[PDB]
Amino acid sequence: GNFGPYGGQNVPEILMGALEELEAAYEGIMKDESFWKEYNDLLRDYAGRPTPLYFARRLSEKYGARVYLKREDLLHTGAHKINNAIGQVLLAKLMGKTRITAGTGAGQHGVATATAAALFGMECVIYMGEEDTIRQKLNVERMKLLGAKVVPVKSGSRTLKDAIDEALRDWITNLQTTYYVPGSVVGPHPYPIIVRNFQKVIGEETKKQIPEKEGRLPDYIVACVSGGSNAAGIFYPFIDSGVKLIGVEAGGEGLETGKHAASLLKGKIGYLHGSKTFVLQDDWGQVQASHSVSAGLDYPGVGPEHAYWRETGKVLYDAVTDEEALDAFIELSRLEGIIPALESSHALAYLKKINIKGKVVVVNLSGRGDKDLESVLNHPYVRER
Amino acid sequence: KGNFGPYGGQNVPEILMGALEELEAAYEGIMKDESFWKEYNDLLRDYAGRPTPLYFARRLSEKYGARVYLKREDLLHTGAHKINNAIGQVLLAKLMGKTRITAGTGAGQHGVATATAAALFGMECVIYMGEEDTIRQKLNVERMKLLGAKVVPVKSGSRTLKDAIDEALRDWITNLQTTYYVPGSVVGPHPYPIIVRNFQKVIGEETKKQIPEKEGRLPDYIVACVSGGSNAAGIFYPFIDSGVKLIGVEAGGEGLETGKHAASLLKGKIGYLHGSKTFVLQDDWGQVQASHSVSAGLDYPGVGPEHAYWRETGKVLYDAVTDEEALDAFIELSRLEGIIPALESSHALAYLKKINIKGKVVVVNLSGRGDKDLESVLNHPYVRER
Ligand SMILES: C=C(/N=C/c1c(COP(=O)(O)O)cnc(C)c1O)C(=O)O
Ligand SMILES: C=C(/N=C/c1c(COP(=O)(O)O)cnc(C)c1O)C(=O)O
Ligand SMILES: [K+]
Ligand SMILES: [K+]
Repeated sequence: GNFGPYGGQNVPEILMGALEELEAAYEGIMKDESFWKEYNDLLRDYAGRPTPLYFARRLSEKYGARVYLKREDLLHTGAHKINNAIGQVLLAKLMGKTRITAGTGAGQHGVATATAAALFGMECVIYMGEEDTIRQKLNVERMKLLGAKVVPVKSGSRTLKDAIDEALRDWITNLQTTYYVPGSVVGPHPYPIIVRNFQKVIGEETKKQIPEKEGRLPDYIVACVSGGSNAAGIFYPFIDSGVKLIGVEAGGEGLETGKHAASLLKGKIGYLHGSKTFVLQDDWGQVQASHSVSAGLDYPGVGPEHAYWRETGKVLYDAVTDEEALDAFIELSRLEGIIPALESSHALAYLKKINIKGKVVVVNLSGRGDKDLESVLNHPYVRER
Repeated sequence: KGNFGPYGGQNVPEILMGALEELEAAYEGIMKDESFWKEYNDLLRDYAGRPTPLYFARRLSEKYGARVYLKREDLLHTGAHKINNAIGQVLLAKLMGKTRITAGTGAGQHGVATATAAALFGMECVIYMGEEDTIRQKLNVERMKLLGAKVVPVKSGSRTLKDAIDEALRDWITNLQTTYYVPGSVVGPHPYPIIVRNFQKVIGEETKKQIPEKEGRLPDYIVACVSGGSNAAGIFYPFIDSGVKLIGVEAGGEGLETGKHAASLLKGKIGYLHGSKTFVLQDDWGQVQASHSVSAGLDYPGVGPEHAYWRETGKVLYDAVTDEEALDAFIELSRLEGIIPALESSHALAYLKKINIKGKVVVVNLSGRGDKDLESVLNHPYVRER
């Protein structure tokens, strides 16, 4: 489970048995034709894969480019999170677990997990930072209808980091019954590999769809990056292909303000939630609070596979600010009639930063923005527009 | 054409006759134009997300001892079947040279679908919506605002869909040079019921190809909710006279005997509404009455004339379920399948309790998703008492 120097299993010893059991069960389903049959049927008819690769004619006109959007917003529940949640809750069911727990920030992982738990008939307890239960209220409502318990977490910065802290405490307290479902590619081995291997369907589809429109590989693929799962999923089949892969982190109020979530660009090597990776830390090794207008990007660490891709130059990383992402959310809504997630708006904002005239650019549209409507319409920057 | 037996026609102020003649001419032109269907079908595929899956609902199948399949129109862009029609009509509007779109909406799904198609095609868009529906369907008001549409709350009459359409039709008549009126359902003067039904019948054409892959035969039942009738017409039309039992489910509101429902086919009388001769809730002096439904998209006093004709000729069977039965089915699908359905669609799902389907293959049109309904449902007194 190492990506260069990053990754590993940096956990309390009591979890080692659970992780060994998960690693064995996962290696088992890796060759299990009936796991993949059932999983792939649900991806097709329940989640709605393959998702289209949409030529965004008006965006393309505005930038002078050929811009395609990989439409993960069209999945069931409205984000790429469902790819991973169905796969892991299916695994949990096959391992004989009876209960699921997870932490969630935008609420999309929580909704995806609650959906799979409902489908597979499992008890489901979702931890969510209290500030996130307010700016992402639509997803609290969906999780309640799906039968999940939602526990607001009032400690720390009351956002995703603190929700994951409490879900991990719950998992340790409940190891007999409970499977912990990470939403991103952060966590102790084998979780980064499991999540990335459920999300790489995105890149696999893209790789097949782009020669049908343009007859070669794209020039660029752009995806937003917090923990990194939607970006790992679309990048992984293109690593070392020569495509320019660009991961976009949350620059928040600005990378020099101290109010951002840009772990690769501004963090230091450290340990978070089981991985050795880049973490926003002070000079005494204390993890710092992140900030982003996007609840899904508001997390102080990043997946170890991305730390490794950055170090080896296989993927390039940069950031855009809260205001740039808000502008891109509004622009896509107005020009293409698609309301993007505020996470994915960071990737769309980056179109203004590359020299793309004449280029074929794929943007991973990781989810839809209905959860973000109240927050965007009330934001002071948008109110000053 | 225009007439489905004695139903339908063009019952409109004379000032609309010229626009309707130009519309029918333009439509007959595109119905043969490969360049139109190439652009349209490309958008249905990549923009809207078709074909939609036909999903085997294993837990619901186990509950009813049946094989229950859901046609997943909830998975379209914007979350309902309305986008099939909105993309096609705004594309036609563009081809006819119009620069502005107008419509009325109740659930707000047709409003959002029309607004997204207007945004895609660079047209001005003005949506009318009854004030009551702007409150119980607030999520869709917010979506339309981000899409760049103007949302006009309508404060007259019963402040729901019938009123909104009245105001959109007034706006159309005031703006006939620039503006294309987009109906959301199969109600209206000819050629609109045929246009709408012909954009929605992709639902049934897909279903007709998908169900042999899953069962090796036609289903025993196809069930869809009906107010205007567009999603039901879309899924039924390719199965007319096939021997499948087709069941349209109207809104029964508080009860077919309470006077508080929207069950036009079951309890209306012949009348004229919004251009069509069809079944309309009215008193015995010919005055249209206010409809009621817990579902904003079913809360309308008329029904499409093709449905009046299918009912009279027996080609489709019609019934109703109550508000409380629809709420129960809303909660049920959410808990059992992890799919939160529109409250409109929940009427069709609730009807699975009303027939004997043991050993039967049943397709239900899952016409939209229910995120717009969450706040209303969670605060409904009957859900609170549960
Ligand atoms: C952390 C969460 N969401 C993350 C997110 C992300 C960023 O997560 P990854 O860096 O793991 O893709 C991107 N797009 C959407 C629509 C998302 O919801 C959550 O739902 O708990
Ligand atoms: C009237 C509206 N909606 C109707 C509706 C209906 C009933 O309309 P038809 O009877 O035209 O399918 C069914 N399902 C969904 C998701 C709907 O939104 C509207 O959005 O304006
Ligand atoms: K981060
Ligand atoms: K009706």
